[PDB]
Amino acid sequence: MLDATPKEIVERKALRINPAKTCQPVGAMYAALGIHNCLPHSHGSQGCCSYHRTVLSRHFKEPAMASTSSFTEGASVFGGGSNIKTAVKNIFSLYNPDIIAVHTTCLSETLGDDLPTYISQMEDAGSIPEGKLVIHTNTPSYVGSHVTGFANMVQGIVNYLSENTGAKNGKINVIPGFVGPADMREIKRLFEAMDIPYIMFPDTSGVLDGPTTGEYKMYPEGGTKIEDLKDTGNSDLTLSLGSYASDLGAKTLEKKCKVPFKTLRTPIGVSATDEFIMALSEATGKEVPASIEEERGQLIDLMIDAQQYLQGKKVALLGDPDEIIALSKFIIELGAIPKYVVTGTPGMKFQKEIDAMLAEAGIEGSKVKVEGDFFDVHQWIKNEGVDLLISNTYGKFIAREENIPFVRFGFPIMDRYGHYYNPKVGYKGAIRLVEEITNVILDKIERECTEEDFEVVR
Amino acid sequence: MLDATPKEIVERKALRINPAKTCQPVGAMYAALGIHNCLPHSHGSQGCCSYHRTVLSRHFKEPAMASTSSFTEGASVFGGGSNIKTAVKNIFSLYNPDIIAVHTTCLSETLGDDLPTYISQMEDAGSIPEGKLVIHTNTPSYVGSHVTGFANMVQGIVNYLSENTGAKNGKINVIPGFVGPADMREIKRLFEAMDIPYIMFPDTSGVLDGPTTGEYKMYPEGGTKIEDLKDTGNSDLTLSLGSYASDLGAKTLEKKCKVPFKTLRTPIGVSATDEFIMALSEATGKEVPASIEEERGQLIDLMIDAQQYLQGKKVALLGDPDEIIALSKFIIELGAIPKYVVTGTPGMKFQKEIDAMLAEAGIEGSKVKVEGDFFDVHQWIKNEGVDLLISNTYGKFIAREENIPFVRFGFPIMDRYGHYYNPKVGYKGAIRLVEEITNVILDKIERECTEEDFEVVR
Amino acid sequence: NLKDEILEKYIPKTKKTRSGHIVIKTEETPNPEIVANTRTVPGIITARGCAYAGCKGVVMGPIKDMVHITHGPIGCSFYTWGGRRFKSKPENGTGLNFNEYVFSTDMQESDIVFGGVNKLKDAIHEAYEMFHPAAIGVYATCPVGLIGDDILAVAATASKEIGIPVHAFSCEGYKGVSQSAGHHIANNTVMTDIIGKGNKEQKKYSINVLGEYNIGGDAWEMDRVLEKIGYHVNATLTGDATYEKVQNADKADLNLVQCHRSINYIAEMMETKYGIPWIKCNFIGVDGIVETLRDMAKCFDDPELTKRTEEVIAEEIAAIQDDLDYFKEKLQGKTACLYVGGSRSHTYMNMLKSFGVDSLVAGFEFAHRDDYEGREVIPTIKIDADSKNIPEITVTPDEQKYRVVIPEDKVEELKKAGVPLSSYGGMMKEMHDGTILIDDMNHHDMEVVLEKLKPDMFFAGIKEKFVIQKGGVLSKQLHSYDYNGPYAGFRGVVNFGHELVNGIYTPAWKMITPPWK
Amino acid sequence: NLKDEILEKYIPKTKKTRSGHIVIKTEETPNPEIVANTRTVPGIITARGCAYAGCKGVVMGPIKDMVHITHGPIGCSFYTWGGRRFKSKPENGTGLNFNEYVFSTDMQESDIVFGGVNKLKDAIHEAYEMFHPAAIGVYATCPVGLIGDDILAVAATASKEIGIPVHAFSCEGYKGVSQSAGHHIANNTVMTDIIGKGNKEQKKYSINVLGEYNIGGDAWEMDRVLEKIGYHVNATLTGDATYEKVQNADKADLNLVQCHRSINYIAEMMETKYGIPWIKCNFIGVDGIVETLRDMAKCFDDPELTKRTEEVIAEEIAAIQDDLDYFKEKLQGKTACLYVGGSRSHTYMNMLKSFGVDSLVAGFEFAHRDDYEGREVIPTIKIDADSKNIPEITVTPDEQKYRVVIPEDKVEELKKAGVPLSSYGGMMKEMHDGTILIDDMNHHDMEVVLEKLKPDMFFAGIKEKFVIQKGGVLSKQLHSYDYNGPYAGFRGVVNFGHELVNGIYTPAWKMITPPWK
Ligand code: ICS
Ligand code: ICS
Ligand code: CLF
Ligand code: CLF
Ligand SMILES: [Fe+2]
Ligand SMILES: [Fe+2]
Repeated sequence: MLDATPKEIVERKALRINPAKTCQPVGAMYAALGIHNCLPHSHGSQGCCSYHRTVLSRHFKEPAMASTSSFTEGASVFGGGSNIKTAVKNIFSLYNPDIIAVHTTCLSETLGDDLPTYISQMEDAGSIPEGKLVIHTNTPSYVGSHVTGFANMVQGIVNYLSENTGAKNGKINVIPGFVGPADMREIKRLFEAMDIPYIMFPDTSGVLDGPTTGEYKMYPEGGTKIEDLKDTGNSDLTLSLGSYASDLGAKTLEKKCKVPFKTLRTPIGVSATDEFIMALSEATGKEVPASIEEERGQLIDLMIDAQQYLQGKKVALLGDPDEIIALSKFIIELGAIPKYVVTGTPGMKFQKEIDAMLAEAGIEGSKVKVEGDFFDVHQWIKNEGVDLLISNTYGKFIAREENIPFVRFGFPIMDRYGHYYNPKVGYKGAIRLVEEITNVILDKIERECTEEDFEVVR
Repeated sequence: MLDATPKEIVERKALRINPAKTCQPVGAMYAALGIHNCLPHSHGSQGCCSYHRTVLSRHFKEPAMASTSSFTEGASVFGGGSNIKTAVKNIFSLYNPDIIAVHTTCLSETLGDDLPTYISQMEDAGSIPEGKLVIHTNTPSYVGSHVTGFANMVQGIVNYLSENTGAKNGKINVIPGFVGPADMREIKRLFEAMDIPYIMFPDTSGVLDGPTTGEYKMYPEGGTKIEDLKDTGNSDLTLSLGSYASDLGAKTLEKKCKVPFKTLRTPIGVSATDEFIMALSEATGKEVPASIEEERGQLIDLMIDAQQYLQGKKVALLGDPDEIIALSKFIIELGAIPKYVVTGTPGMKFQKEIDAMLAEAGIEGSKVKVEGDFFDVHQWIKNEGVDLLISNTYGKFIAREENIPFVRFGFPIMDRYGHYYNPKVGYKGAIRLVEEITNVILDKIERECTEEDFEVVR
Repeated sequence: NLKDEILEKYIPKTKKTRSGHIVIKTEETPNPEIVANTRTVPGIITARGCAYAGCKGVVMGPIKDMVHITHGPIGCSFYTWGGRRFKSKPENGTGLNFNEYVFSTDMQESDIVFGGVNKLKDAIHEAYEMFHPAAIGVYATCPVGLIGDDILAVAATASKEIGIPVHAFSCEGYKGVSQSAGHHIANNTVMTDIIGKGNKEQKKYSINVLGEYNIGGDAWEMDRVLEKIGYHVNATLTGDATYEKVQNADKADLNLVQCHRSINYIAEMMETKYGIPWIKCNFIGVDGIVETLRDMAKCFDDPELTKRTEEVIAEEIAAIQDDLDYFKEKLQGKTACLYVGGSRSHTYMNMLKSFGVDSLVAGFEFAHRDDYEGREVIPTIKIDADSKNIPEITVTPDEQKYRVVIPEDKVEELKKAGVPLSSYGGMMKEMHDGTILIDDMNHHDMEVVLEKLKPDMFFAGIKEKFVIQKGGVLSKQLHSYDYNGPYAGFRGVVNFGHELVNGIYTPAWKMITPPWK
Repeated sequence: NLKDEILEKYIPKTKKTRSGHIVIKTEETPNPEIVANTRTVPGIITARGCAYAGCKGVVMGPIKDMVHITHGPIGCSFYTWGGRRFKSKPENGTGLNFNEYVFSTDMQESDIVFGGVNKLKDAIHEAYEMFHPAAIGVYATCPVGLIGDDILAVAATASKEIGIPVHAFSCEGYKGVSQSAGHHIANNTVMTDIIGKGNKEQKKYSINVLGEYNIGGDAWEMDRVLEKIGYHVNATLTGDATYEKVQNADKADLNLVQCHRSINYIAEMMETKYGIPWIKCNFIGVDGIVETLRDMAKCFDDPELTKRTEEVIAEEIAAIQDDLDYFKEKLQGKTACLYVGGSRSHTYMNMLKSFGVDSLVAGFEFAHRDDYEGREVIPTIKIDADSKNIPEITVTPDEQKYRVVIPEDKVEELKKAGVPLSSYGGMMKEMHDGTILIDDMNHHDMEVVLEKLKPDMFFAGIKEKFVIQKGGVLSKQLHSYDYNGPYAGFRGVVNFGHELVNGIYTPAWKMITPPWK
């Protein structure tokens, strides 16, 4: 498998192979699905919308609705303004969302389409019904990644909606970053356990992890409500979880509405979850309840009980930056070694944060790469093997070819069922991770050992 | 592996091989650890106590405290009266439990030791300090199984503690059966989501799934409090979950205190969890909240989304009767086939209930055996294969030898970490089971398929 | 009626354009005119894709020993990484196979602003030096023409330097109105620059299967039956294809055309250029398969081949008859709707009806009028502005290679006999009376159909599957086959039937309503 | 001091009895008398097991081609199903191996009331007919003697009918005071009914390893080294043993005694009956291994063997010296306590000290005064009421087979040169001054030790491990080796060290306190 990948490495400066990222717009689509009664809209040629909808369905085994401007070759000449105006008329008439959240594609960005102008023209022409909203962000696919697209859509939501009206709400805003609906639910459960009122946005819980009730609902029950999105300008503080996904929105909200913010790691593992709980306690004066303390103590109990199978284990990780930073720290906290650590998403922060934690733990000889891909990681593994691979679904080819215990993590996971109900964040999520890691490690040991070395107890 | 097990089956009437049960006392020990500040006490030779404590620690990766009468050849001639009186004096002075819960062994049962006499003699002599309690049950290992022992200890608790004092508490008693602490937690969570006051007993949550805090506490935070055990006599109703483990206790409490009871299946899968929720609703008038209905809908959604991997799959199941009855029904609900279904625990009910659900689904050709063992199931598998094996740790040998996707379930699981944090009951536990079952089926498919049949999406 | 109920909610301008896309075929009007292959209405929630999907993702990508480089930002590459299930194996156990990789130039802002031709050149050389493939393909995406990149010239320069073929495809996503434009763009370059460049000797009883992409092993299943009868399968365009097998596509006596939409250009051009005739191939469902094998035998007109064809048919059907009987027992009386791309909405129909399943509505994303009605209408088809800039290629007889395969007496004789040589009817002309057809079906249309007809099952793709199933209706996928297959061939019928019965009889469908409601 | 702090909370009756079980080694009394091998105090929370564990679970179970039938209710069998990690492989790749099974008569109420002998008879025949083992063992459990079952007679009747040996063991759980009684019961039958029944020819340089059970592969690691030097390992009692190897244990020139407690009976009886001398061996820790190998070479007194011994010791030590340095760097200065059954507390000591770790407190569950103080004290020991009824067997020299292996004058010279021939010294001798021994240590005792001494680590078993670790102190298992191994031999030192360093430097130990406290 992957027979064409050589052990001997030659420098690739141009040919990208098996990428560890995708483009902006799906990130913006995912963020928009975290608004209640929102129809995401793709302003470009319709191939984009189809593909972006499709990956969301493959990951969540759920519907993922979105509309498109359906550019033709004529837009390449007269721009996409007439297309989007026509789309809005059809959207509100056929599908009646409360809000259309527009993002762009490499096509409309290359063309220099002017969405603020088109949007004000529709407002003037009366195509946006009373009570309805149209918002936008710009999501050039040749910049950044899907994580950047999420970040941009969050900034769009604050640019159009957040307002400081003077009426304080007593709440803390939380922008959870480019995490799944189960993660969103676990973050909300922690706020609720601390007794801390909040507004989370975006929030895809109850949108992309919902029930089958026998009736299809185009706009599912979940999503942050428009009125709460407006009310984010009246909050005391914004917690931005994961700098890549969430800081741009948090900073924009600070400039627009004077709401201060605090940036925190995605809460994966012990120290990152600890920092999130502490920030909640410090910002509100609220004590940490016994239930949360008990969960942390169960994690610690588990980390110690299972320690022998984790100490010194070499791990290859690939994924999105906020999640791989936090997960790499957790790997270190488990006693294991982040050996190869890669993101497809550009940016200095990943390099600095990973290098720093590795040096703090005394770990030498790891390879860390920004804008690396799955072909890089495979070549590195061929030169020096690892004990564990953690990545999205595309890691499975490496896992089989090299016989490496494999944990699916991040986006997209398209080949297992129910993962979107399992948190990876918090003490609870950390427990699930340690169970998965130890399970795949022990499964391999027990499949491959000689019969005389087979064991009842482990 | 298991090379001595032949395909050709010869009737075995006397030689038991690789049993699908263990003896009563550990079940009573487990029940006793579900009482706060209780020290379980093994009235017999000390080999029993050491073995029983050991299996609990191997399953839970936790401490499991118990004392013993430490019979010698002297007790075999004169009985164990002097041993248990000496034990009780040392226990209260050194270890200061609030209650000693005594069970017996095959040795003290064969000898006919008279525990009620020794206990009254101890009271008379002042060996039991005021405010402290000593209770007992009889647990002959040559009768039934560990499930029976649990059932007997629950009866002992009722016999000694439960009192109708005329002050109605407005509570429902729930006896959760021979299930793990995560299951107890999930059952409590559901009572609490429905807003129904309750008393659960026994309850090993916070006893065998506890945190590491850096201080060892001989008596963990959890366990049903003695004052609440007394108060079970003032309740409105008892729900007996799983007839084998729980009915004896529920019926005893009906005779002693006039608390009526209702028997329910262990709440595993759709119909059994539904029956439990409906019993709670019908008993109290309380509506089922949206949170529970959503969880149910997510389970249904998962069952439908994953259906192709489940339909028609042949499953071999071995375990304890209450759990295997409910799980076999869930397997049918998933569209799969309980092909070989075995318990080591004697009794007619299992045979009737499994036969009845198979008939109802139109399934012919399954083998169902009461007092069967793992050697039986292995021989059946050599004659006609299965697609899935579900059992405790000891199924791992059959799983490897016959290359069968394997799900660890029930007691004891001694070779993985953190399973005691994972419910198998309720809609949440059902989702976990589906994930595990589909994961192991897909893991095999993807390990064994030809390279050209390897897939990104599943 | 259904057409009026579907049209009701559309605003007037949309109502007027959409009405022609919905037709009810009947007793009196057997081949009603449909409007097809026009632009998608903005904001209507279409399932259509782009020209790049059609060229790179569909036609070209299955060529397993050619490195396919996407010239674009990363998404266009990422979204073609294994989602379409064309299966490949290393030829002779040893040849190159790139199915598990995707390749691109990963365009950045500096490429958009200053052009991407230098990065493309470097990527082509890197791919050549690392992989030494049989050929390299370069595929345009949305920005490529706009930023001024001349990929044709970059490819030609690179090919001259590295010494293997480099093929450029101008399949920018906005071209045309759907995946269909991409098929056309691919066919042009395959015909002109690949087909006919080989020098293998032609074997006896040589056929090609055109428009067949080996989704979930379909082509291997067809080949198993064809080889057993005695045919030599010269080339399959392009499922499990080597570049060299495509180069030798002219070394055959008969072209079988499975997907008419995607491959008809090459079928017509190979007939003009080489004289190789073609027939419509319908390898899905017993009736389709049998009729295809019988038509092929008539074309070769060989007594022993004809006899073997009947022996093979009888044994394949006998081996599955008990399964076929079971599917009919379990499914008869149920109703279906189908929604495919440009062909499968039609090719699966003989098969549901065999099981006793009645198909009420058939939708298509992007088929043309010639797919719905027939190829007689091509001269009556108005070229529209959005697809007029797709180049039309003209070929002439190759003086050296042209041959009369089936002389004119025999062609007439065969046509009389019911063998449609080098011609094709349509989904409509073979559908029962009453069938409703919807071109470019959208979410709104689908949901009206579901609420009004209440079908037991609605076949579609991944974007619709879960929408349909949230409503308690089974939706099996007709593109990905729900990660199974083959669905083609005799064994295909069995796999399809077994998965369908399993779907319908999943117990959870009856457990949706909780007992407290 | 620590002894008084341990004793304080005990009630007067218990304090007076426990006091003698705790002693401190000092300069003025290097070898203090201890009270050992007495009944467990009821209710005190002991780690001790029963005589059935010592007989079936420990000594006999590892014989891999004998079917071991527990005659009892099911738990006695269930609890001996793979918890003790004696490793076995099929002899020469083909022989029988029952390691993965447990066998029982699964006694029911009817067996208790009416006797179990008919079910036992039937189980023996079923085992024989299904498995055709080398031999069958029948093991008593708590009820057996009391319900009147004469297993000795059932065994003998069965053996004559089936034609293979059947050995009965009256190891009812309440016999003796601990696992130790069970060792004795096993050794009696092994000596009288198995050893010496074979007829294989003796090889040159033949040794047995006695009281070694191949936990986690320990025996295979010692065999690797011994075979490289040139010894023939005739038998290991009983790790990875076949029944026939035990039958031929008399075909050796020297018995190595690893576990004195469990196997001393057979060592002494083999010396009496056959003339085979024994030496204490310790294959745990570099120092023990090296002294054992040097002692063995002095016994055989052969220039080639003596030279190979040094060559192999140098080569094995050089290969692991980098690791040994590492362990000492990472661990020196730390303190430990050790609590094992009857032997490992002693054998692992040379090892922790080599790493710079100071052992403060040691104990045995069930060792006798000989194990603590040396066998020199055996004249002073008198058996109490609770162990009196374990049969004491006498052997006489076998007139045909007895030989003088090492002449008496050579025996005298070896003893003067420090070789421990047919002699044993005790854990106390090589423990340093100031350190404490606790016999039958209980939970109360262990907790005082932990609170007062704050050791960095406390080695014990499964029942204590999580108790110790919940208090933030590392507890590695010295019975099961935490599912690793070997811990014996040269490779064993590296495995042990690696796991120990890994345990100490696990990051979570420092994360126990949450940041809000
Ligand atoms: S090429 Fe076409 S949409 Fe004819 S673009 Fe599409 S692998 Fe469909 S109905 Mo996916 S005209 Fe093939 C098709 Fe049919 S990708 Fe496949 S299933 S038979
Ligand atoms: S036999 Fe004994 S308790 Fe000497 S009963 Fe016990 S496999 Fe221990 S300290 Mo478990 S006298 Fe062996 C023993 Fe030592 S089971 Fe093992 S580790 S060296
Ligand atoms: S219609 Fe155009 S050719 Fe077709 S698939 Fe779309 S871009 Fe590509 Fe898009 S997915 Fe992202 S936003 Fe551009 S990089 Fe590509
Ligand atoms: S001290 Fe030893 S282990 Fe105990 S019984 Fe006695 S021989 Fe056996 Fe057996 S079945 Fe269960 S585990 Fe006991 S209560 Fe009886
Ligand atoms: Fe779903
Ligand atoms: Fe634990």
